[PDB]
Amino acid sequence: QLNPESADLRALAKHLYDSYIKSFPLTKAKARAILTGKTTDKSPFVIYDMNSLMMGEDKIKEVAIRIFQGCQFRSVEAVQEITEYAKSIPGFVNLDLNDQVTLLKYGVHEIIYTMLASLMNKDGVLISEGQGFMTREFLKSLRKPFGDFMEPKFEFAVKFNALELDDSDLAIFIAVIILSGDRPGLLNVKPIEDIQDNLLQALELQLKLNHPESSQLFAKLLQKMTDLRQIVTEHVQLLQVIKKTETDMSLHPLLQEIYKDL
Amino acid sequence: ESADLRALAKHLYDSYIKSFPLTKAKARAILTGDKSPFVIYDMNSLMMGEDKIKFKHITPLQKEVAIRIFQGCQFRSVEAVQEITEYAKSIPGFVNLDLNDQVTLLKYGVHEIIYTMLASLMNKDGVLISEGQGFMTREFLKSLRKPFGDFMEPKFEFAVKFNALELDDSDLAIFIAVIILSGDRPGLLNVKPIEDIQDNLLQALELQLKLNHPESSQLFAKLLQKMTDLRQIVTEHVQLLQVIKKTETHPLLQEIY
Ligand SMILES: NCCc1c[nH]c2ccc(O)cc12
Ligand SMILES: NCCc1c[nH]c2ccc(O)cc12
Ligand SMILES: NCCc1c[nH]c2ccc(O)cc12
Repeated sequence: QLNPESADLRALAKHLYDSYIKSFPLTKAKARAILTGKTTDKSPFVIYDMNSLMMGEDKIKEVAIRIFQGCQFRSVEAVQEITEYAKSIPGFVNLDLNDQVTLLKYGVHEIIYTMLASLMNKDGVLISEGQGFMTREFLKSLRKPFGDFMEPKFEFAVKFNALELDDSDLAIFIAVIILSGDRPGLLNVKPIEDIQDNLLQALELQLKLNHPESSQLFAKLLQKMTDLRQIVTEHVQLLQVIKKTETDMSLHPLLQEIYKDL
Repeated sequence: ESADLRALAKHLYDSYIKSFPLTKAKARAILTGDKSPFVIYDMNSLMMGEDKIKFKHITPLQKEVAIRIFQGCQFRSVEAVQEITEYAKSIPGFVNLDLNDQVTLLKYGVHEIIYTMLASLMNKDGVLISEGQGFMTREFLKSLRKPFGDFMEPKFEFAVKFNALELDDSDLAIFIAVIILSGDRPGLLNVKPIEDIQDNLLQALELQLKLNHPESSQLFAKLLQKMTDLRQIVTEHVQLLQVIKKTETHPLLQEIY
């Protein structure tokens, strides 16, 4: 059975999950409870058109740009959460300050789209802490540029959600992503790889124990990292376009600094 | 079980040795230590290299070096494709798949495999060309004009990082098969058998790296992560290709590529 070595890995899995719950208000378990009608109290208001969109603010706490900006500042909130979660990853705060920054700079968006999948199903995405639900079709009819921002996310979410991962799995996977090491401009790579090595090891045991009958889930989850990269890139390229077409629209500095050379 | 896996690994390795002339073991021998390859470090080196080792299979197409070099890479990649295609057919289950899916897997998998194996022929200083009879330097490749100078550079960066895993032919053989059986290629008609085979290949690769590298921790994970680098190198490559269509200003030859 489990021995000294694996015992440490389990403790690490437990630690990360505990921190995950403490850093992210809307977990996948809650998102799913809300989406699957496991309630009467958790049911969200649905926005599927301008009609409902209007009453949206009248139900939950340029429309195309309005929505974009909302989602734009939502990312900023997420960065704040992910950053707080990173600090809890053993060894992360002990790394060179500059590396901590590049790791966050390049890891944040891949994490945002990973977790955003938790709030999606083929028809839409939860919003405003789960009080609302904006349909995929509405978002796709937005307007020439903006109508294309979310489709890639939905595409990924459908595939990713197929893995049926839960919060305890994600917490470790999210940690692995932050501690990459192949990130552009890392001053010290070895210490970072040593940590990711331990996290990868922890994730592997977690998926084994948590998904016994799921053959090679580990390899399958790791490969998803390529889909995330493409999502990030398309998104960035899309911003560049909006930046030129919408000269009056402003971008949050935190997000602006992250996009720099992404 | 664990036996069926070792058998699969051995099978793939044997098949790999028969389909690929220049193996990594050979390539490494040459790159390190009796008959030094002809080195091409500049214009004159190249000039002599053409009538020397006689990799005059590409050049014969009756000027400019950057263009003749790029075109040469093309002639070689086309040979690679046939070699990969042969190898693919040895992968248990591959031929029993829908015919269109087989073509689809090959169509989208050869580029990723080409760069993977290309790493076997490179080091931080250069790449082995024409069956290893040559060695074109990394600096001479950058010194090339227009976007031609930035074509191989990306591959070199990949190679340097990829080679650090110190995989050998028996490891690469399985890895390459895993790449081919990717059930996320667009247009596939029946993803199930494909994923079933890859799952089986992944299990084979995992055990292989466990026995072949008891020393390297989570090697399996690191190799899988490289599949990301490959996709990026491939998409990035396709970009220089479109951009290449602005250096033009045979019809049957163009058809071949
Ligand atoms: N990077 C902007 C995409 C994004 C991140 N988090 C989100 C939440 C809701 C939404 O509609 C969109 C988003
Ligand atoms: N499930 C990860 C996304 C997430 C975490 N906390 C949140 C709070 C509000 C929200 O809309 C979304 C989130
Ligand atoms: N054999 C390494 C592939 C390659 C890159 N550039 C080349 C130029 C000529 C040639 O024969 C081959 C190549």
